[PDB]
Amino acid sequence: MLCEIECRALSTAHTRLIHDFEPRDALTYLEGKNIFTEDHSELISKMSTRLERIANFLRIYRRQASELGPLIDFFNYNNQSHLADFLEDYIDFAINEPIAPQFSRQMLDRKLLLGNVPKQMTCYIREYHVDRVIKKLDEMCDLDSFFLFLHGRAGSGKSVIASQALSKSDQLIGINYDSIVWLKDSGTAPKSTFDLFTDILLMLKSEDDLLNFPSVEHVTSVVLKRMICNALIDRPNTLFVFDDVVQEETIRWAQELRLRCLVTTRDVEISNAASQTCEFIEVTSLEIDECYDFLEAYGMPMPVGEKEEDVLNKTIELSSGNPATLMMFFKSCEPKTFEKMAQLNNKLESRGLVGVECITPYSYKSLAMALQRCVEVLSDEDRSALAFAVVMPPGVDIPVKLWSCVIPVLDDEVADRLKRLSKRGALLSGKRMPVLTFKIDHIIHMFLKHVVDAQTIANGISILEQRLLEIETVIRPEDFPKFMQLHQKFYDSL
Amino acid sequence: MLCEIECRALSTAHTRLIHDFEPRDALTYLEGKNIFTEDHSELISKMSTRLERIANFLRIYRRQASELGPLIDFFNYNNQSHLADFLEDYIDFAINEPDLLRPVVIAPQFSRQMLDRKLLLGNVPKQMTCYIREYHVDRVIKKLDEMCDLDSFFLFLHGRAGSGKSVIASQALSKSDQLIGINYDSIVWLKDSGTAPKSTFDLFTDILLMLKSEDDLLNFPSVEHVTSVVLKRMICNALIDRPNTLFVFDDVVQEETIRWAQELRLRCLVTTRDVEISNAASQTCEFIEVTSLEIDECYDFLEAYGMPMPVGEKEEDVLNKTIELSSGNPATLMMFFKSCEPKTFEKMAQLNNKLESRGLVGVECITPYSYKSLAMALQRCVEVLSDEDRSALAFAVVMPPGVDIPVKLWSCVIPVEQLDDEVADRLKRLSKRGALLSGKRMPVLTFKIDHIIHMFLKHVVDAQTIANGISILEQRLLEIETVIRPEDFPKFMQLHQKFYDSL
Amino acid sequence: RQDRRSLLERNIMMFSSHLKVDEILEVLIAKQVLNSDNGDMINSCGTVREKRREIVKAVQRRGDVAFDAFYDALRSTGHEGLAEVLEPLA
Ligand SMILES: Nc1ncnc2c1ncn2[C@@H]1O[C@H](COP(=O)(O)OP(=O)(O)OP(=O)(O)O)[C@@H](O)[C@H]1O
Ligand SMILES: Nc1ncnc2c1ncn2[C@@H]1O[C@H](COP(=O)(O)OP(=O)(O)OP(=O)(O)O)[C@@H](O)[C@H]1O
Ligand SMILES: [Mg+2]
Ligand SMILES: [Mg+2]
Repeated sequence: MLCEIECRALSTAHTRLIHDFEPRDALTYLEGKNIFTEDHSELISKMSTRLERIANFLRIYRRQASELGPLIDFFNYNNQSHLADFLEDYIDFAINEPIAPQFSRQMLDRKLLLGNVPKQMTCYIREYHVDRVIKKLDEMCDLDSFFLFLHGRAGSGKSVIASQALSKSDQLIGINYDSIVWLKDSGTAPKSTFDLFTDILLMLKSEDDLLNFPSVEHVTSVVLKRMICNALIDRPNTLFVFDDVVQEETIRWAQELRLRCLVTTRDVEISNAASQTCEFIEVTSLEIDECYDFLEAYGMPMPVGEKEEDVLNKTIELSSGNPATLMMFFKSCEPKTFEKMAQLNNKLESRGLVGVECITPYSYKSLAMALQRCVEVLSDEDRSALAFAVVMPPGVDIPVKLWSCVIPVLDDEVADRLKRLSKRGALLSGKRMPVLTFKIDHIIHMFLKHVVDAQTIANGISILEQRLLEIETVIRPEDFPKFMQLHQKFYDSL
Repeated sequence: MLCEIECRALSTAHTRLIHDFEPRDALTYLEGKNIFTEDHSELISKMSTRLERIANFLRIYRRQASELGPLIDFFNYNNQSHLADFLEDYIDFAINEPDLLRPVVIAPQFSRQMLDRKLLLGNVPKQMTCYIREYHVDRVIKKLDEMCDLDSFFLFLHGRAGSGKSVIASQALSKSDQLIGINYDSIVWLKDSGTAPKSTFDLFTDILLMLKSEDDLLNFPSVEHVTSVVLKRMICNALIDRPNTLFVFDDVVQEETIRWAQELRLRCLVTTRDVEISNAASQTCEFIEVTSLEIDECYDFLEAYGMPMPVGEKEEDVLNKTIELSSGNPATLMMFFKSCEPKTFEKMAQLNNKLESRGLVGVECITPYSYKSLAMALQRCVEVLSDEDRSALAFAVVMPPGVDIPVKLWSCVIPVEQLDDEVADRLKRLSKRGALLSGKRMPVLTFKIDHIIHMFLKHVVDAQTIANGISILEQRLLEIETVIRPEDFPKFMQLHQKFYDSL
Repeated sequence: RQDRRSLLERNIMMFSSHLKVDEILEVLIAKQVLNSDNGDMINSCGTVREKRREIVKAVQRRGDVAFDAFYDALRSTGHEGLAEVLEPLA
């Protein structure tokens, strides 16, 4: 059988083998050289048109010969040497040695779409992240199956980055992976982890036989799984984006199906479901400098006065660099005046996130609609712990014992809950030394506060004053816990 | 029809029959030598792709011919003699010179990627890599190699819950490149876990599917409704097309399921917790027990997953505490790590406490295990138990864990003339069936309950029945270390006052 | 067989360069290696590569032991042929 090289040659020199050639001419020279069976020569010898005798000569030939030498041989003797010379030239520019950009782009675009990838954000890109995503994906196209976890705070912007990381470079799709399948999960029911994989297979399915799509709706899990892998064999280097996984079962299925997965999620621990070592990239809160860039990018006026850069540090403070709630802010700051910007700053407090809830590219009116879920999923006991964090000052690094005061139950158990709490929605901020301390930001703070029982706030505050008796960069010392009064300011506002 | 040898050949030499061949070329030569019918040639002759005409030629052929002869004769005449030569070579390294087939005519045709194709399609999970149990994965593979010759056989990889059996089958079929390709042609790995009476049939509904071609999964009928005699007959019929096919039955609980495997003359790897399901098979059964992780293996396992190494006397001890309580339990050990996030011996010892004052629920975590904690697993091991045996187990909580103790001392708490051997009979069934007990014939017949097997019972059994069993034993206690507690000193179980006062 | 035929095939150029099956029909048939009809059919072939293909097949079958024929290229002044094939035969 002729190898790709040897078959790529019969194909490249095809415009020519049509203008002047004839399989009848070669049949005797092949049968004579024991290259063609009686029936072979019968099949190619009785054909009305020549393109038939040619297509059968090139099909039949690619199977029969151990190599391409005889073809050249015959092409010579037949006064068609201008042919056997072209093919021998081609076999040599491989034996002796080891287009339009815009046009090419269309292919990239189609690859992106059919895989249901959304458009990448353009007016502002956190290159760093999109860059590091792409990098760690390149490192892995070699791998047979793998998880990439693009986790972060709710609405911290994870999904947008996957849009961009598969949309900037032209390698990830075409060079590193052949195709893309991007599916949004968001599964909560127990039928969701199966329903997902019903639609994943559909993505793989040919455009033909979407008509024949059966009542696959009713068929076991062992079968949808076996069905998919069958189809999977058809496609090579198929990347899977699983935008928004909540249930670890998805990861589990992903690992039974030996898939290559990008994964956006809020809860990071779903990765413990996978035994394979999984790589991670955390979508942090927008740094103070990146917030500026993000604002300018969307026509937002930069600071001009001391108490104007401050008006804007207030928004950043409240937003704590929150892509999603920051965006909701802009869509609301129509006046685009440092003034109406500050009106919101004050308003957001006396109304929580609901003060700036707006129609946004986010599926959600306000970040509170999102976080809802992040809180429901929480261990029944952990749902409790989170409720009592409101009392603590936001954006303050504070000790474990000072927390042991409001939280229900050596109280290390408090710390264990507070870790689960940062792991599972970036609700809290851990920090090992100088001393084990956590911290609640304002977005999260405001959310929890406005969400809880108006009573449970005041009850936790009193439950704290009790422990207040005992017997800034500078963390609060144990000689001075008796007075949480430093934050009287940020406490009197209850 | 042919057989496993003649069909294993059409399968081994398959990478080749795809690159150069055509069933249209052979149809005339076979309608002739009396192997084909004018519908046969119609069915294989009108097929859009060749892999279709090829898969139908190899399916239809394996049924029709009394032997593999005219085929060889054909690839000769068709200038495809590099084919009929390979197959005649293969048929020769079987009848005359045995053994030589695997080293010579099969070994060269290995390729790592092929395995992964075969593993994935046989629904084998990925093997663990960050730690491999040397001894076991090796011995599994060995005893499987010894049997590829055999026509049908059971291999029982039996062990305690979460003891790690299923992972080893993942590795034993994933390390060596021989088991798949050289010793067995294909793999079918199916998880059982069947409890209902319909389960042993439902299993074998998936087995047939696992067999059926990628084509005609569309045609899959309402096979959901069809007798057992027919699913069984229906399976073996297709099986023909499956030479040297292996079967992993991950997690068998039912001996009835064990059976079907023997009516179907299958080749089976079997992970299970209850070992006695093997009494269902009259066929010789060979066994490999997944023991508790030895003290040294525990270290290796810890280091492998970034776990610090003992530095101080009372730090190697902090770690001997985990190993004691875990009693080398793969699954609960893993749950430990995922929870030991600080990794500091300190937070490692915090947990060592949580384990005594909360049982396994103190370290229950999201793990590669289908189970949050080993208690979710053992639940089942305990439900299945003979109603009378469920009782015996339930009272074992009183006994000190990790202590070798006499039968009579046990006769005191366990329910039921003058010879209480019946206690021993229950305690054997008890180690045989989930390995919930230890056994030691001499110096004297004594059993033992480990800690993982102990904390569970402690936290699950009726808070009353614990205290009632403790009082019960005292009455029997009246009577008239390496060394087994002597009969002059049973009157005082007081040696373990330490491990008794904590109740 | 394969040796004899492989010879009629290897020495194909010369046979299919000069040579004529009409020349051999009377002899080969005199040797009873051919039939009147056989000769007639070949005699009635427009091109020679036609009359040649036929004879080769006939020789490979009817005259497997084309030894007699190996004395025909001798008599026909085409001895440069019957000499080459005896070498192959050798
Ligand atoms: N250029 C941008 N980069 C990052 N986030 C942006 C950008 N522009 C807007 N956003 C905000 O993020 C929203 C979408 O957030 P995104 O989906 O990226 O977060 P996410 O991590 O997917 O959150 P989820 O937790 O819901 O999966 C946008 O509609 C907008 O509110
Ligand atoms: N070699 C290993 N490497 C890493 N983890 C292991 C290993 N063996 C067992 N485990 C732990 O046990 C879990 C799965 O255990 P496994 O399935 O191997 O035991 P098992 O005997 O099958 O239990 P069951 O009979 O209940 O299936 C894994 O998630 C892991 O936590
Ligand atoms: Mg999203
Ligand atoms: Mg298992």
